[PDB]
Amino acid sequence: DLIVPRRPEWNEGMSKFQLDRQEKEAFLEWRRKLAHLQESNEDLLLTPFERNIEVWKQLWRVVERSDLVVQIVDARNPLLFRSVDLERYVKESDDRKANLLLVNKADLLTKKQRIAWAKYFISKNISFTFYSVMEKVKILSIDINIGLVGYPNVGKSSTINSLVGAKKVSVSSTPGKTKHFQTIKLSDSVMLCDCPGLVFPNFAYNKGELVCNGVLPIDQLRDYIGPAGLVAERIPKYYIEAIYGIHIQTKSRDEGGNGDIPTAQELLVAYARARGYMTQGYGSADEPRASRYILKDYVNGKLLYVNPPPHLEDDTPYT
Amino acid sequence: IIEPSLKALASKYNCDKSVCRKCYARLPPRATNCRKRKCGHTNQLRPKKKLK
Amino acid sequence: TLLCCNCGTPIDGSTGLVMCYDCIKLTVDITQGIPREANISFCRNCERFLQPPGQWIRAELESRELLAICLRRLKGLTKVRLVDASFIWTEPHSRRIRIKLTVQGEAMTNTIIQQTFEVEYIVIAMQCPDCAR
Amino acid sequence: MATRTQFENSNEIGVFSKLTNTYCLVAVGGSENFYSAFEAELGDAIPIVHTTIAGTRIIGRMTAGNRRGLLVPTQTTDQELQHLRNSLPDSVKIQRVEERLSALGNVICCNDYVALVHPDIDRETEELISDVLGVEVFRQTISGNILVGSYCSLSNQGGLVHPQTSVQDQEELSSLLQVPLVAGTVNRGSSVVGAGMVVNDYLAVTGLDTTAPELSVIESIFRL
Amino acid sequence: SGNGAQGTKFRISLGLPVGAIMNCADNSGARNLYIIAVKGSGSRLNRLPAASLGDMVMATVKKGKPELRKKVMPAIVVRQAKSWRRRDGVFLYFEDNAGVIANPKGEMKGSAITGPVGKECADLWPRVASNSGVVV
RNA sequence: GCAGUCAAGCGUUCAUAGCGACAUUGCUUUUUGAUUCUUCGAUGUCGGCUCUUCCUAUCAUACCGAAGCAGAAUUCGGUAAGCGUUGGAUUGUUCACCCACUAAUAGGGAACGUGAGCUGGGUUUAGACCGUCGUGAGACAGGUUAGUUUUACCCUACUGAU
RNA sequence: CUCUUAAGGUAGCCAAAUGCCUCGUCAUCUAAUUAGUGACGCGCAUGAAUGGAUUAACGAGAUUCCCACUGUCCCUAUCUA
Ligand SMILES: [Zn+2]
Ligand SMILES: [Zn+2]
Ligand SMILES: [Zn+2]
Repeated sequence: DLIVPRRPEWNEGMSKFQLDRQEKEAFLEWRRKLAHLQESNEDLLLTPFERNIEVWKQLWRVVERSDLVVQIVDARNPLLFRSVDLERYVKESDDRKANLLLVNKADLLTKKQRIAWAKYFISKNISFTFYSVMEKVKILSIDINIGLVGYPNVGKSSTINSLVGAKKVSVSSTPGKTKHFQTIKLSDSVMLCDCPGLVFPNFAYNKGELVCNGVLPIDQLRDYIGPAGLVAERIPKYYIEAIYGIHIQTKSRDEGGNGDIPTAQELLVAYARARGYMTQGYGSADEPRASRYILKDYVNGKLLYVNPPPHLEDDTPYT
Repeated sequence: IIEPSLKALASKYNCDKSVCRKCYARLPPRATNCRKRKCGHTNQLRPKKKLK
Repeated sequence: TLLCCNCGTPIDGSTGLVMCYDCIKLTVDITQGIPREANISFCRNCERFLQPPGQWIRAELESRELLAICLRRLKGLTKVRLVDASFIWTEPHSRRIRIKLTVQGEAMTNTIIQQTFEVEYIVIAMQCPDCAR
Repeated sequence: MATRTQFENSNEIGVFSKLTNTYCLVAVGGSENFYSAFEAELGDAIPIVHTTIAGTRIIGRMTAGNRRGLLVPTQTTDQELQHLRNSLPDSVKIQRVEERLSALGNVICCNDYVALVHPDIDRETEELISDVLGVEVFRQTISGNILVGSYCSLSNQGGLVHPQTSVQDQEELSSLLQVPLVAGTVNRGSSVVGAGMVVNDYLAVTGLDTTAPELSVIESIFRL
Repeated sequence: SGNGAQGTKFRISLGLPVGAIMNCADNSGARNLYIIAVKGSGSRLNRLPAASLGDMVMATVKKGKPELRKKVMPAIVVRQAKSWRRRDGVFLYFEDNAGVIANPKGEMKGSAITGPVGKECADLWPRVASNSGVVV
């Protein structure tokens, strides 16, 4: 119901140590609000958030002076990327405001399925754009500070190139790099405030997650089985067979233990055997190593998949 | 069932004694001077523990 | 169609199960052998805490390597398939850290049960010896 | 009555002993109180015979007997067979079987008037069993556990199975046998119910660890 | 040694030492067991401990049901290939070394034993005899 | 490194069951150091493997005593060194850390035992590569790789043999 | 804006044959790994023909893991010249 606190009452004063005390007290209340959710929503379904205070204290220096912000979000699943409490947040101070949020990274989708998402907004009165009322298919970059903000890794450090395009800040494979906020100035009328790294918590689709598609590092993951299972659920096997060129199984376990569309334990037992990566002590498939190379290809763009917006649909994406 | 007329007797030979703080040797309760030579015939004794 | 064999009354399932949920909650325990309160050391200047022998891990308060150190500490949690190790909120000025743990302990014969239990971590001030116009 | 004892320190009485309406069998490990679970419960009603077939003490899971016959594996010797023929009546027909399995009491769940047999038993023993015991057979399953005589105890008046038994299978075996039964564990949550006990019309025997809520269902289901 | 052993055994020819990788008969999903240790098994310099039939071992699965592997578990060996001697004279052997998963109290995890079983194990471990279908 | 003496206190009360500060007395040469007597017309120099023997400041085993010893389990102490004191991953390792069994997985010495007994992973010649330093030749107790391990037939000792 | 007389490590890469602290941290492999692999990088002291990065094939090159194999080992025995 709430995802961002309030940042009121600047008033152009003094007491450098106290204007951060008041922020600390807005944070103690925010932390208290986060804590009571665990007793409310069962007592196991937690949330992805930044425990550190300095990271949000950094985010609080880069919007009130930004005065106009845009919200990068990938076109893979905006549903868990849409920020819930920005509209309730930057409207009150009666100054330069009104983000008019966006969705982006819209080059990994077919054309008939882009109106399939454009029509999710013709009903509910929401702002948007398609940049990687019907007089619109797709227009490139042609379409006072400002700001850009993203979940983590949505292209905040790759759409710095929308202004000058020379890679003035490093783009990485890991999401955990951007921090200690950066600022970029050009054209002598407009300014930027490139944000630090973010996440944002959530309560729906909490533990049963396909959220690990762009949010978390793939390397230091001790589970390796949940997201791999939800990967194996989708993307029928008669495409992964033809792409990778390997004959895994025929699913002899036709009873009530596995069923069809095999889970992520019989799919990977013959793949590390085809690629020879074997354990340190016995010759057997190392699924905890083989899952990572497949998930990295899943995330980088070798395997594609997009999500139906509002409701129960069996197979919306057609590859 | 020990009938404490007799519990007194068993305690004369078991729990009415005095022990050296330096060799942990059963000595009589009236005596000083631990009879064993390795202690040096010392005088540091104590009663044996009977209550808690 | 069975009966509990301990409480008696309940007719439990046929998936493969054991004595009734109340008895396995009360009598059967699978979290024994852990100190509920765990002591750690800390300095206010160097700010480098340690496991009792160890180089300073250098992590900050309320961080992710606190899980690594707290699990590395000698308890029974390392032995039984941990999962869901989050950090429960605590007062900053109480100087104690609160973390819940879940272990997947096997019941009487090949029947798993979920467990909800908790460990509290108290920290004591130290001068951090190596450290000592 | 469920007279609880341990053989030596093991609560698995259907391993070491066997008991039916004409006799009882026991192993050689002493612990006279264990014998005092029948010598105290029986007068001179029926005998108790002390044997070690094949050098084994595990009478119950090797042998398979009834009121009018005892089935005994191939490995057993004439001298462990001779005392077994003498110190029993002439009623019971003893017969060394010459089949492939050996643990007959882990494949057979026999009472006086029905039986159940492991699926892949020899089709010659399929008829030897009815010629020596006079009983019918139905060689299907228990709950998928091919080992039927270890996961099901039987009297003529009652039955018992493990707790994984599907309620469909329970009523199935009921429709087979015209006996009740319950998904009742034994010896404080054991699944080897055929071995954790040995039952008769008026006598039940478990382990010392076997608990009163198990005695409760046992005396219910077996006595009547 | 007597961690679940009902009786007490004779010495049998110590077949398979540690490092051995013997089949698993039980219906617990496993396929092989890597022996890492033996209960009993006194010490001598450079001697690695060994396991006979009926002995308990402590073991490590290499193939089957990742729920099981990457952890030690007790086990019970029930067939071995080393010709061993019975007091009745004859030297017998099996065609494969094979074992069972078990708990420290001598009980089992599985419901059956896919194959023949040795009398020198089954007399001793009684919970194995109730789950065995064949003995020698 | 080990031990002892006072004993302010801890020890629910209870200095000393156990521990025990402020001070103070010593032992040891399995640490490191100081020194520089011997050896520079050479005493073959890390570790491991193998093998024997010895010491006790005993980890276990035997008989005993004492406890804040009900039992069970533990700790303190004594006579005692007769008997035993492991398999393995990583590391060249000494050292260390973990898995595991076990009654126990105690410490140590014998030219920091043992290279005409082995090995030669390391270090310590020469070839070569990187980093930093230096103008440079070249340096590094920094990292990496490759790199000849000789002889006993004598005397004694020992094992056996006339 | 400046300071040192010039500039102020761009692209790229990494505890790498270059990283003292260091058995760095996280994940993985293992029952257990100072090893190995991937990733992180204020990097004692990486870095662009004092060439950087990637690279199919090749290698009596250095290294780790696996299948097979076996007296390498458990633990020794025997045979021939
Ligand atoms: Zn004295
Ligand atoms: Zn109950
Ligand atoms: Zn400090």
